[PDB]
Formats: sequence, structure tokens, C-alpha cells
Amino acid sequence: GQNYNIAFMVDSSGSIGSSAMNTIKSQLAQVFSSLKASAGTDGAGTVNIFLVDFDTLANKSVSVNLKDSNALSQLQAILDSMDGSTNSGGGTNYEDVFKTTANWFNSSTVQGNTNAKNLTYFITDGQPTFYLENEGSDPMIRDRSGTVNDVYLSNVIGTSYTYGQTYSVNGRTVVNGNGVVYDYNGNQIGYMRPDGAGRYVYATLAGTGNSTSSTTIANSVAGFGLLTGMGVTVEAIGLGANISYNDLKSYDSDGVIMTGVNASDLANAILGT
Ligand SMILES: [Ca+2]
Ligand SMILES: [Ca+2]
Ligand SMILES: [Ca+2]
Ligand SMILES: [Ca+2]
Ligand SMILES: [Ca+2]
Ligand SMILES: [Ca+2]
Repeated sequence: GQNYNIAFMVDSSGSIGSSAMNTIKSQLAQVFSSLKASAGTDGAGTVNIFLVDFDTLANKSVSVNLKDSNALSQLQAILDSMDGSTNSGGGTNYEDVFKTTANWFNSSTVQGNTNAKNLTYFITDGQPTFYLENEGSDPMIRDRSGTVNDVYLSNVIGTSYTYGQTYSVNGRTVVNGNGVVYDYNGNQIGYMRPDGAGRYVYATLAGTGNSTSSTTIANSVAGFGLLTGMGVTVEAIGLGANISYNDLKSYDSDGVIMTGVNASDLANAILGT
């Protein structure tokens, strides 16, 4: 009768490669099928599953209740959207996926599943290479002579930003439905991203996308604290040869961490641990 809210944060950055990505997709579908069976047994509690693909940013995500007959299909659509190829897989943004997932743990789905165990599996093959900065800041959208005619993002979105609403200045799109923010000249400047507290807030992409700095790590750890701060136990699983115990030490609740995991062992690593 134990209720569960279980998230899966899945790295599809370009370091993964399509071979590992395809195995990961197959293994996760097996995990979800096993969990579906467990959730269908007599006396089973409510099991919500959240699945998010991430690279340069978190991409598509879905939340399902495993009692529903389209639950595995909705998870499958997210798996199918994952591109981990070397050339189009993307960068590695821990901070954004942590905040996206923290937002789910603030959601009505999670809060409504009372007395639940909140669990997250973080599945990655490498250190972060992007992060977010300037969160909640107020960028210039249109700079004119003087100040009185300047347009800031705050003049566009006000105090009531709605994620998915399109915002414009003189018919020019400034915030699109996916939350991409542009200046008046059409240059992309930032994104309206999950803040880890249930909201969507301006941020800019930072980092090189192909290397890791102390700042990248510090921002990743800060984002992680928003996720654990919701009362979530995180299990970090390091795939392959390029992620060490120490690279996952900050992102795992109990310090018991599997690294060097082969993609073909992923389902067992999750289900049998
Ligand atoms: Ca990577
Ligand atoms: Ca790799
Ligand atoms: Ca990707
Ligand atoms: Ca940050
Ligand atoms: Ca000005
Ligand atoms: Ca652990």
C-alpha cells in the first residue's frame, strides 16, 4: 500500500552516443513495465512516474500514474524523443534538469499522493558542461536613446508571466510558447526555465557546453539542493568510464553510488537495488 512518486532524470547529452542511448531507452522501458506490473498488484499504492530527458536544457517530460492504460505509452513517447547522438545530443545541464524535477515535486500530482516515498533516479555518463545564471533577472529587450522608452523583460511579462503564453513587442516575438526569450532585434538571450520552486523564471545559459568548471559544478550542486529540499531521495547511477564516484558524490542521498555501469545493466541496477 506504499505510495511512491518516482522521477527519472535521463542524460541524453552528446557524450552518451546513440548506441548507449538506444540501450538506455530499452532498459528504461523494461523498468517502467516492471513498475507497471508492481503497481497493478492487489493492495498496491499509487505510483506516479516522472520522466525527463535532458541535455543543454531539460527537454520533454511527462508525469503518469501507472494505473492508467496509457501510462507506458506516454513514457514511451518521452523515451522516443531522446537523442543522444554525438552530433545532436547536446550539452550536459544538471542544474536545469534538477530544477525541472524539483518543479515536479512541487506539483499537484506529487502533493496529492500523500505519505509517499519521493525517489529520483539520476542517470548520467559525464560531468555537467552547462548551467543557468542570471535567474529572475530583468534583461533589456529594446534599448532606445535615453531610458524612458527602453523596454525590459519586466515591461513585457509583468508580475504574471504565464509559461506557454507568447509575448510580443510591436508584433515582434519576445517570449515564445516554449519560453525562449529574444531581444527586439531577434537575438536569443535566454529562457523561461523551471526555478525548482514550482515556477518558470528567466535564466541565461552559461558554461562552455564541452568542459566542466568549478562554477558549473557549484551551480549544479545548488540546483540539486532544491530537489532534495523537497524531501526527495536521489539515487545517482554513473554509466560508463567517464564519471567517477566523486563526480556523483554531491548528487546522491546515501553515498552508495554505482559507477562504471554498463548500459545493459541499467534496468537491473534500478530494479534490483
Ligand atoms: Ca555529457
Ligand atoms: Ca560517453
Ligand atoms: Ca539529447
Ligand atoms: Ca544557477
Ligand atoms: Ca536606453
Ligand atoms: Ca545511492
